[PDB]
Amino acid sequence: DHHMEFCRVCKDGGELLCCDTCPSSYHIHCLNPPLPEIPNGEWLCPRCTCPALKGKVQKILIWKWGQPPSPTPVPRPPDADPNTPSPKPLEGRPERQFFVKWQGMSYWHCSWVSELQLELHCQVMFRNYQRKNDMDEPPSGDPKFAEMEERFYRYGIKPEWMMIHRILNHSVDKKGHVHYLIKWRDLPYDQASWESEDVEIQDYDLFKQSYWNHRE
Ligand SMILES: [Zn+2]
Ligand SMILES: [Zn+2]
Repeated sequence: DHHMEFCRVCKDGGELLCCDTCPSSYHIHCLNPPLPEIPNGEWLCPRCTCPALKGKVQKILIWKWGQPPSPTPVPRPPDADPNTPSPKPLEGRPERQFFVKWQGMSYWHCSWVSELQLELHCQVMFRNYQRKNDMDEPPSGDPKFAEMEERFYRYGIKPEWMMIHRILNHSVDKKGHVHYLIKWRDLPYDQASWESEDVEIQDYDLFKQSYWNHRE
């Protein structure tokens, strides 16, 4: 009935693989990784199989090129010579990866999402980010420090944004786990966020007892 008559990747027409649960259409050679032939039965396009975000995106911090997926293997043609090598597997390509700050979550919960995810679920924010950033080459900007530098700081996070300034309130789960509302250093109060009792925040215990002394 109604599918794109034109590839969602390159915007050309011709032999198109059409999704079974959305209007999208693709060339088999434009998928990542490419396909050697139109499969049979059900096919779900990369957009319908796209994982869901764990929350609302507040800010795109940095991006990097991710690793290409495993190539698509090509069956040997049925009339092949035993000495003929099997066809080269169909090579994929890198996709952009984005390190994001989540709405209502502290910089402890920053995590990576794909370009396909932002394109689907945060397209306004993402199209704004593309406009302000060179998207061809990513920007470049004590055991525990090396672990924090490696995971958070190198990606554009001030250490202070992950240090406690004040604990403002508490809450108890249905399961009895205590949760604390944390004001973070170098960030306004509207960036305070609920954090688990069990997160390994520097001096966590010292701010907990300071909070309860305030209740006295
Ligand atoms: Zn195409
Ligand atoms: Zn689809």
